[PDB]
Order: sequence, then C-alpha cells, then structure tokens
Amino acid sequence: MFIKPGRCPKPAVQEDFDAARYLGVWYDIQRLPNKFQKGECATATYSLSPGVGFSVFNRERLANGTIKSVIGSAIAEDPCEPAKLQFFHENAAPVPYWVLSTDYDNYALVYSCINLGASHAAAASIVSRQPTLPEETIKKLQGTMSSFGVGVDTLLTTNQDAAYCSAMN
Amino acid sequence: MFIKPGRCPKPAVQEDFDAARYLGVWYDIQRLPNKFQKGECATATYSLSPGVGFSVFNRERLANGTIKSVIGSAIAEDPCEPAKLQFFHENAAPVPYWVLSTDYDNYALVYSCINLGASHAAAASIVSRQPTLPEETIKKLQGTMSSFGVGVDTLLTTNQDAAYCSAMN
Amino acid sequence: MFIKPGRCPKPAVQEDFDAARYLGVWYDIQRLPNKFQKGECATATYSLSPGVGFSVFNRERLANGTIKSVIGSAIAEDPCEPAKLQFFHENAAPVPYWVLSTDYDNYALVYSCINLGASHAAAASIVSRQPTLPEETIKKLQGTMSSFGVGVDTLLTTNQDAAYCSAMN
Amino acid sequence: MFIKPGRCPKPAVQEDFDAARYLGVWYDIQRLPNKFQKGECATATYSLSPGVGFSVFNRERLANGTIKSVIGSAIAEDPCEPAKLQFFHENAAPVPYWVLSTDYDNYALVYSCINLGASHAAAASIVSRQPTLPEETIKKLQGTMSSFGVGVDTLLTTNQDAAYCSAMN
Ligand SMILES: C=CC1=C(C)/C(=C/c2[nH]c(/C=C3N=C(/C=C4\NC(=O)C(C)=C4C=C)C(C)=C\3CCC(=O)O)c(CCC(=O)O)c2C)NC1=O
Ligand SMILES: C=CC1=C(C)/C(=C/c2[nH]c(/C=C3N=C(/C=C4\NC(=O)C(C)=C4C=C)C(C)=C\3CCC(=O)O)c(CCC(=O)O)c2C)NC1=O
Ligand SMILES: C=CC1=C(C)/C(=C/c2[nH]c(/C=C3N=C(/C=C4\NC(=O)C(C)=C4C=C)C(C)=C\3CCC(=O)O)c(CCC(=O)O)c2C)NC1=O
Ligand SMILES: C=CC1=C(C)/C(=C/c2[nH]c(/C=C3N=C(/C=C4\NC(=O)C(C)=C4C=C)C(C)=C\3CCC(=O)O)c(CCC(=O)O)c2C)NC1=O
Repeated sequence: MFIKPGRCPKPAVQEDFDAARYLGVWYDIQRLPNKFQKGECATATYSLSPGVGFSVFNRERLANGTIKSVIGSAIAEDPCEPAKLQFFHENAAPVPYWVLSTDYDNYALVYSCINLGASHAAAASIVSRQPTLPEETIKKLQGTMSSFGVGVDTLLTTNQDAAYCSAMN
Repeated sequence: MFIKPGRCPKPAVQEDFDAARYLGVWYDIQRLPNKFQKGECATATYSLSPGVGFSVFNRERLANGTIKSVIGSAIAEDPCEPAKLQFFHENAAPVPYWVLSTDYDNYALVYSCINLGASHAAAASIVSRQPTLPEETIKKLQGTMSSFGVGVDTLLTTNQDAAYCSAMN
Repeated sequence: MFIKPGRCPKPAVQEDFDAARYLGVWYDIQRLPNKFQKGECATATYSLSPGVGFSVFNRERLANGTIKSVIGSAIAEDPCEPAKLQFFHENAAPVPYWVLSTDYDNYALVYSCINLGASHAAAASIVSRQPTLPEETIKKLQGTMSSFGVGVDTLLTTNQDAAYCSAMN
Repeated sequence: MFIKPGRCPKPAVQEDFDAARYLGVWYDIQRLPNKFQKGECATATYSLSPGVGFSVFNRERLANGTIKSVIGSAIAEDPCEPAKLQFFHENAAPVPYWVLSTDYDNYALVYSCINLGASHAAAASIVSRQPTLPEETIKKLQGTMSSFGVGVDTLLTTNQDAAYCSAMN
C-alpha cells in the first residue's frame, strides 16, 4: 500500500543544514515503496544553480538496461528553515524534501509527505556517498523513522551491485 | 490502487453554483475507491453555517451496524469560483471539493484530487437527493468523468437498500 | 507603514489552546496599524459553529456613528496546531490568525502576517474580556511582540470610552 | 497606495508560452508603484538553469549611482500553465510572476498580485528588448491591465536615458 493511514508526521530535520556540503552524488540504499523509482541503481546528483537553491539530476537503471533520468530544482522557500526543501521535478507537481539527518560525507536520510485528509502518502530514502552504507548507520536512520511511525519493514533495499549497475558508470 | 498515474485533472465545474440550493441530504450512489468511506449507506448533509460557507455532516452504516459520522466545514476560498470548495473535516487536512454538475433537485457529481509529483489521488461520488438515481443520469455523469480520465469501471455502487440501511433512518 | 521590510516572523503560539474557552466577546485595547479597522470601539465575537471551528462577528464604530460589521469563519487547518487558525471573512481572501497568548478569562494576543517578497504586512491586536486591560498585562504582551520584531511604538490604543462607544448595545 | 482595495484579479496569461524565447534582457519601460525598485534604469536578465526553469538577474541604478542587483530562480509550478511562474528571489519569500502577453522579440506584460484579506498588493511592469518601446505597444498593454482593474494612471515611466543609465555596461 502507498496510502498509509494517519496524517503527515512532523519529524525533526538536520540542524544548520549546509546545502553546499550536501551537493554531489548520493546512492539510494533503502527506500520506502514509491512509484517514481521504476528501476534500480538509483543515484541523486545535486549540483550548483545560477539563482537560489541547487539543481537536481536523478538516475536509475531500469530492468531493460535503459538509464532513465529526471532533472529538477530544489529551493528552501524559508531560508531560516534550510533543511525543509521543495523539489520541483519535470512534468511533476511541487513535492516536499526534508533532510532529517546527514554527515554530508557518508550518510543522509530524506523524507517527503503529502497529506490526504486523514491519510498520507510518504517517500523515504537512506542515501550514501558510496554504493553501500554500514549496517549500523542503516539501523540508526531506520530507528529515526520508526520513531515517527514509518514501518521500516516496508523498506526496499535498492540494488547497487557493481555488475548490475554497470551501465550507470 | 488508490494512487493513480498522472497529475490532477482540471475538469469543468458547475456554472453559477448556488450553494443555498445544494444544501440538504445527498445519497452516495457510486463512488471511486476511497479510504474514508469504510461502510455503506453513505449520506451527505449540508446545512447552514453562522459565518461563511456551509456545514458538513457525513454518515454511513458500517458492517457492524454502527453508524459512523464526521462533521466538517465547507468554504469557497475564491468567492468568484463558488463551485471549487475546500472541505475541512475533523482530524483531517484540508481537502478539495469541486461540484462538477448538479440539478440541486436530483443529481450531483463531485471531485477531489490532490497532486503527488507525477501521480495523483482522487475521490469521486455520484450523489442523489433520493437513495437511487436513474441509470441515464449515472451514465451521463459517468461520461463526464471518462472525459477527463476517470476509469468509470473502478466505480463502486454504494449499497442504499432500504432494509440494510434501516439503522440510518 | 503597512508594508514593513522583512519576511514574516514565526512566533510561538498558545499551548493546548482551547477554542471553547476562547469563545465569547473580546474588546480591542491596542492594535497594529491596519487597513480593515476604519473606526474604534472594536469587538470580536467568537461563537459556535455546527461544523469545524468557530464563527466570527467583528463590530466597530466609524467616526460618523455608524456601526460596521463583518461575519467570518475560523478554522484550524492543522488539528494538531489549533492556535494557528485561518480566518475566512466575507468578501475577503484567507488570512492568517494566530493566538500567541491567552488566559481565556482576561487577555489574548493575536498576530497575522502575510509575506510580500522580502517585505511583509502584519496585523496584531491585544484583546480583553473587558473594554479595558491592566497596564501590567499590556506591557508583558508588548514584550512578547517586541521579541519577534514588532515595533510596539507603532501600536494604536483603540477607543473604548463608553460614551463614545454608546451605540454598541 | 501600495495596498489597494479589492482581492487579486485572475488575468489571462500568454498562450503556449515559450520560456526559451523569453530568455535574455528586458528593460523596464513602465511599472506599477512597488517597494523593491528603489531606483531606475532597471533590467531583468532571464538566463538558463541546469534544473527546471530559468535564472533571474535584476539590476537597477540608485539615485547615488550605485548599481544594486538581486539573483533569483523562476519556476512554473504547474507545467501545464508555464506562463504562471513563481519567482524565488534571494532573502525573499515566494512571489507570483505571470507573463500575460509577450512577442518574445520586442515586448512583454508581467503581473504579480498577493491577496491581503479584502485588499491586495500588486506588481506589474511593461518590458522591452530595447530601452524604449513604441507608444502603440505601451497603449495596448495598458488597455490589457485596464481590463482587469489596474489604474494605468498610477504607472511610473522608468528612466532609461543612456546618460543617466551610463553605469550599466
Ligand atoms: C511523495 C513524494 C514524492 C517525491 C519525493 C517524488 C520525487 C520524484 N522522483 C522522481 C524521479 C526519480 N527519483 C529518483 C531518485 C530519487 N528520488 C528521491 O527522492 C531520492 C532521494 C532518490 C534517490 C536517489 C530517480 C532515479 C528518479 C527517476 C525515475 C525515472 O525517471 O524512471 C520524480 C519525477 C516524476 C516521476 O518520474 O514520477 C519525482 C517527482 N515524487 C513524489 O511523489
Ligand atoms: C482525496 C480526497 C478526500 C476527500 C474528499 C475526503 C473526505 C472525507 N470524507 C470523510 C468521511 C466521510 N465521508 C463520507 C461521505 C462522503 N464523503 C464525500 O466526499 C461525499 C460526497 C460523501 C458521500 C456521501 C462519510 C459517510 C464519511 C464518514 C466515514 C466514517 O466516519 O467512517 C473524511 C473524514 C476523515 C476520514 O474518516 O478519513 C474526509 C476527510 N478525504 C480525502 O482524502
Ligand atoms: C493581514 C491580515 C489581515 C487580517 C487579520 C484581516 C482581518 C479582517 N478583519 C476584517 C474586518 C474587521 N476586523 C475587525 C475587528 C478585528 N479584527 C481582528 O482580527 C481583531 C482581533 C479585531 C478586533 C477586535 C472589525 C471590527 C472589522 C470590520 C470593520 C468594518 O467593517 O468597518 C476583515 C474584513 C475585510 C475588510 O473589512 O476590509 C478582514 C479580512 N485582514 C487582513 O488583511
Ligand atoms: C508583490 C510582488 C512582488 C514581486 C514581483 C517582487 C519581486 C522582487 N523584485 C526584487 C528585486 C528587484 N526587482 C528588480 C526588477 C524587476 N522586478 C521585476 O519583476 C521586473 C519585471 C523588474 C524590472 C525589470 C530589480 C532591479 C530588483 C533589485 C532592486 C535593488 O536591489 O535595489 C525582489 C528582491 C527583494 C527586494 O529587493 O526587496 C523581489 C522579491 N517582490 C514583490 O513583493
């Protein structure tokens, strides 16, 4: 199920979020079941933007070996709340993007929730600067999610095997 | 599935919508699969409000014979667009309510869609001032929906049988 | 003036706000300069609503003795933040209404800010269950506003002299 | 003044708007009174963005010869309405930006309105690819604004005299 009961949670975000250090490539390690990622080998590339915010380039290897991509823009509409962002993708409506925790150098936890009456629809990914994350960090970012309701048993481990994700090199 | 592909449509609404005549009791005849209606015998009661807009009282007979109810408030945030309303229910986030077509005296078609990136989540009900609607009107309000994408084959015919909905009298 | 430099602040609101004990009649003691109050002797009557939230009745005397009034509906769009309400006045667009402090029985502090780029337009009023309030309360509620950037030297003391306000039976 | 009575209009926008042909340098010819332009010789440079939308560079001369500038990002939040854009300027909150008419090669009409209860605050500018525009074009774009309530007698002609604007290499 993608519509989970209950309204959107209001989890804590990363304090003094430095977007400049958050830039670069991030590998999807574990993700909540979503409908936008239709393949595996997912990567998020955050690069510089001429105006405000940063740019977004997302890539995945579909099962047919085809690499699908989406471009987008990221802005924190409240500059005093830099970790709560709004992501504007192509052919898409504005979606929320909240950095809950990151070291900028190894791990990152991201959350998106849109309210639907008394139900909600959420997106979550555990990302790494490498195609793998230590199990300790995964178990700790999984506890941050369990703390505000997420069934960390619904999490899907994204395939990042070097031989399968070879077209993404 | 409750998350359908594609963004929210922008269908046409009832012209010169008179909310005063739309007040009263409406019976659910056919509805898109939703998560808020967990029973049958659904009824919508729109009554007067002391300030702006009108009040909302929704009732259904659950399978245990229990009548569940929800109260709410309805406001058209744009007075020059009176058919595009916002419904504020209890323990719920603000949801959209658009009257697409009504005679005020027999039939009414309602639509709610919230965007979720490149996907959407929608609610739809064909309502009648009586527990039944003629099949001609159902087939015509079903064509208005087919015209903007709705799979009118996903529609659920709400049970309004007099003997089963007897606790709602 | 009315459009002041700087984005809107996000002040703290009253905790465990009870809109039921907030119901009744509030008299304007002091107000930030605004464009909707074109008179004095102002009163805000918060009443009950059949649906969600409370009803609004705002009354004031103009310099020509005429009593002008407005009706509106008040709704907390997030039930988990019931002190951050939205006010839907007649012939008017949705405007914010935040109860920052209230003892329900004597005083209340209210703030409204809409963002206008790098500037803002704000409304704030100190209210009482009586046509007067003690200087100690006025001075502490002024210190709360001062903490978030409000020039308390721009505030205007509303006229609540029973002789001037005699048309308010 | 700046806060004018009445809610915001919903004017018509340019059809099949091409943001690519809209890119480049636009000079301010005439403008509605606003609080962000504190000088003259104004220019808006619309450039390319690595993600969604275009970049913004707004430049003006102050009475003291200093050239003040702002950077921002422009995004059409609804891809099916690309002429209704949102502008995210630096140190500023999201503000609306609507291209109502443009031939891309000579003229453009732009409007912004945020609602302030039963009042409103609006921004509008007539732009040219040259520091001047023909009276026939100015007069037709004034008639478009006049159709939706804009007092064209409040408009201000921006100074684009090459001698005064000499600091703009
Ligand atoms: C409910 C919230 C919600 C979010 C957050 C969201 C994001 C989002 N991700 C997308 C694609 C994508 N998103 C990713 C990857 C990621 N995306 C991430 O949020 C992160 C951190 C990764 C992980 C690396 C990839 C690889 C694509 C491209 C998929 C494709 O083109 O097939 C798109 C493009 C539209 C689409 O193809 O469906 C959107 C809007 N959509 C939503 O509905
Ligand atoms: C995606 C949009 C969307 C809408 C529109 C929506 C409406 C909505 N309908 C509700 C209940 C209800 N709604 C109805 C009935 C109706 N409801 C109607 O929209 C109409 C026209 C009928 C038909 C008569 C009933 C009977 C209940 C009470 C269900 C219960 O309490 O068990 C509630 C209360 C919260 C809940 O119990 O889930 C909401 C928010 N929720 C959404 O997520
Ligand atoms: C930027 C935010 C903002 C707010 C909050 C706002 C409220 C607001 N107050 C109004 C009327 C009014 N408002 C009040 C009274 C009050 N108002 C209060 O919120 C309180 C506490 C009092 C004081 C007791 C009165 C008396 C009127 C009617 C004035 C008249 O009709 O002459 C109206 C009706 C529109 C109008 O008459 O112009 C609005 C929208 N307007 C805005 O632009
Ligand atoms: C209510 C709506 C609204 C809008 C649209 C708006 C735009 C806007 N224009 C700005 C700067 C600016 N705006 C412009 C120029 C232009 N601006 C234009 O949209 C166009 C067409 C020109 C003219 C060519 C310039 C030159 C500056 C910088 C002024 C300076 O720094 O002194 C800023 C930065 C904040 C500031 O410097 O105060 C904003 C938010 N602000 C608002 O409040």
